[PDB]
Amino acid sequence: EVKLVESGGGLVQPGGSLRLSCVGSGFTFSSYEINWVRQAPGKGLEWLAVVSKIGDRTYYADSVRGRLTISRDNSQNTAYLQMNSLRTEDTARYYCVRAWCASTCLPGDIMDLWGPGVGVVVSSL
Amino acid sequence: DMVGHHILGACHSSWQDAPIQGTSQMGAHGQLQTFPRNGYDWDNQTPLE
Repeated sequence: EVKLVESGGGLVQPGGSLRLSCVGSGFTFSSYEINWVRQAPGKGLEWLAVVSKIGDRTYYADSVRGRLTISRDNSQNTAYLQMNSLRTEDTARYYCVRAWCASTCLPGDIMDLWGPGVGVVVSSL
Repeated sequence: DMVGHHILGACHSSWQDAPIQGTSQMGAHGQLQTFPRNGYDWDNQTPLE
């Protein structure tokens, strides 16, 4: 029943911008935090970004600080990720994950339900 | 008059094992003693951030 399906990703040239939109259904999206996590095809997971419950208090990762800007709209139950600049390293499957507080509160400790994943394939060709 | 004198011996409970986190064990007088997980209430199935 509960889902975090997302879309808005595709093949883009390097040094470009992308708009990833993640929608949620049937789990009161305004009350739970949502994070964005990167998984490289062979280099394991990597946590990218956090937006809090209200929409403010955004804290990113060290490797993508400033490069990625996250946003949240609780009216239509959406979380947006802006990839303002993209190198060739950023080709990966991006997941929007629901994560509430167990020990570490705002970065999230229990990533309960993961989105199906959207594949960003940056390429100069 | 008469008085009964007794010396009760030493009393000490047996050594037990500290429970693993998340384990809820049946206890005394019909009470389910819970050592719940992080982020949950005293009831192990109720979230508590």
